[PDB]
Amino acid sequence: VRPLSVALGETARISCGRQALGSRAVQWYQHRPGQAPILLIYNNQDRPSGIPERFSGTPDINFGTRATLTISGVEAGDEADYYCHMWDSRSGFSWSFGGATRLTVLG
Amino acid sequence: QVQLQESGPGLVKPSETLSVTCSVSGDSMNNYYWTWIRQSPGKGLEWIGYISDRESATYNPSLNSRVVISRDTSKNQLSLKLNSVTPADTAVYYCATARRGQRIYGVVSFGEFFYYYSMDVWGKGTTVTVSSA
Ligand SMILES: *[C@@H]1O[C@H](CO)[C@@H](O[C@@H]2O[C@H](CO)[C@@H](O[C@@H]3O[C@H](CO[C@H]4O[C@H](CO[C@H]5O[C@H](CO)[C@@H](O)[C@H](O)[C@@H]5O)[C@@H](O)[C@H](O[C@H]5O[C@H](CO)[C@@H](O)[C@H](O)[C@@H]5O)[C@@H]4O)[C@@H](O)[C@H](O[C@H]4O[C@H](CO)[C@@H](O)[C@H](O)[C@@H]4O[C@H]4O[C@H](CO)[C@@H](O)[C@H](O)[C@@H]4O[C@H]4O[C@H](CO)[C@@H](O)[C@H](O)[C@@H]4O)[C@@H]3O)[C@H](O)[C@H]2NC(C)=O)[C@H](O)[C@H]1NC(C)=O
Ligand SMILES: *[C@@H]1O[C@H](CO)[C@@H](O)[C@H](O)[C@H]1NC(C)=O
Repeated sequence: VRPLSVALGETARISCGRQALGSRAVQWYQHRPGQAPILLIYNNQDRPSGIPERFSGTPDINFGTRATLTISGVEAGDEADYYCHMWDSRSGFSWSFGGATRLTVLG
Repeated sequence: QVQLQESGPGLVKPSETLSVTCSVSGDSMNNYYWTWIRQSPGKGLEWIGYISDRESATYNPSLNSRVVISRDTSKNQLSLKLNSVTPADTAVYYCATARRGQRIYGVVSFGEFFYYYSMDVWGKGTTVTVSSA
C-alpha cells in the first residue's frame, strides 16, 4: 500500500508500480471500502458511461511514457482504493490486480 | 444495462464448499463474460478466475484451480463453489462482468496482440467468513 497525501482542491497524478513493458492497456478501478468497486479508465484514454471529465489517462503513442491517472479537482467523496490492472504485451496474462493503492485526501 | 445481485451462505467452517450464487437480470448471457473477484479484509483485490461463452475454466495462480466457476444458462445465474476451504480464506467476494477487448500493437496474422479484460459492471458483494461456530 502506497499512500498519496493530496489536500482538497489540488490535483493528483497517481501512478502504479508496474512499468510499461511494451504496449500497455491499463484498467483503473475505484474500490470503496465495503461497497462495490467501479471502473475509472479503460484502454488508457476511454471513459465509460458514468465517469465525468475528472479522471483522465495518458495515451500509449510513442512508447516511453508512464501509466498514470490524473484527477483534476478531486472532490471530498473520492476516498477509496485505486488499482492499476496493468496489461502489457511482453509479460503475458496478468491475473494480479497489483498493489492496492490507498488515496488519502487531506483536509 | 445489466443488474448483478449476489447471495451466499455467509458463515462457513473449514473443509467445506462455499457456493455463492450471482444472478443477473435484464440481458442474457450471449455476449457477456463472467468472473469473480475476492478481497480479504486487510488485503487487496484478487482475481480468482473467469468463465466465457466457450466454457473457459481458467483460474488464478494463487487459487491453483481449487475453485470451480459454473455458468448455467437455464436458470440465469452464476455459481462459484469453493471446495476444501481454509480458515485463512476470509474475504468479501464480488462478481462482475468482463469484456474481451484486444489490444493490437502489430499485425493480427502473426499473433501480435493480447486480450485485456475490463470489469465494467460490478456487484456489491457478500461478506463471508470462517468462524468457530
Ligand atoms: C504490412 O501489412 C500488415 C497487414 O496489412 C500491416 O500491419 C498493420 O500494422 C499496424 C501497425 O502495427 C496495425 O495497426 C494497429 O492498429 C490498431 C487498430 O485499432 C484501431 O483501428 C481500427 C480502424 O483503424 C482505421 O480507422 C481509424 C479511425 O477510426 C484510423 O485512425 C486508422 O488509421 C485506420 O485507418 C478501429 O476500428 C479500432 O477500433 C476497434 O478496436 C477498439 C479497441 O482497440 C474497440 O474498442 C472498437 O470497438 C473497435 O473494435 C481502433 O480504433 C491500433 O490500435 C494500433 O495503434 C495503437 O498502438 C500503437 C503502439 O502502441 C500506438 O502508437 C498507436 O497510437 C495506437 O495506440 C492507440 O490505441 C490504443 C488502443 O486503441 C490506445 O490504448 C492508445 O492510447 C492509443 O490511443 C490513441 O489513438 C486513438 C486513435 O487510434 C485515439 O482515440 C486516442 O485518443 C489516442 O490518441 C496499431 O496501429 C494494423 O492492425 C496491422 N494490420 C493488420 C491487418 O493487422 C503492416 O503495417 C504492413 N507493413 C507495411 C510496411 O506496409
Ligand atoms: C525508435 O527510435 C527513433 C529514433 O532512434 C525514435 O524517433 C522513435 O520514437 C523510436 N520508437 C520507439 C517506439 O521507441
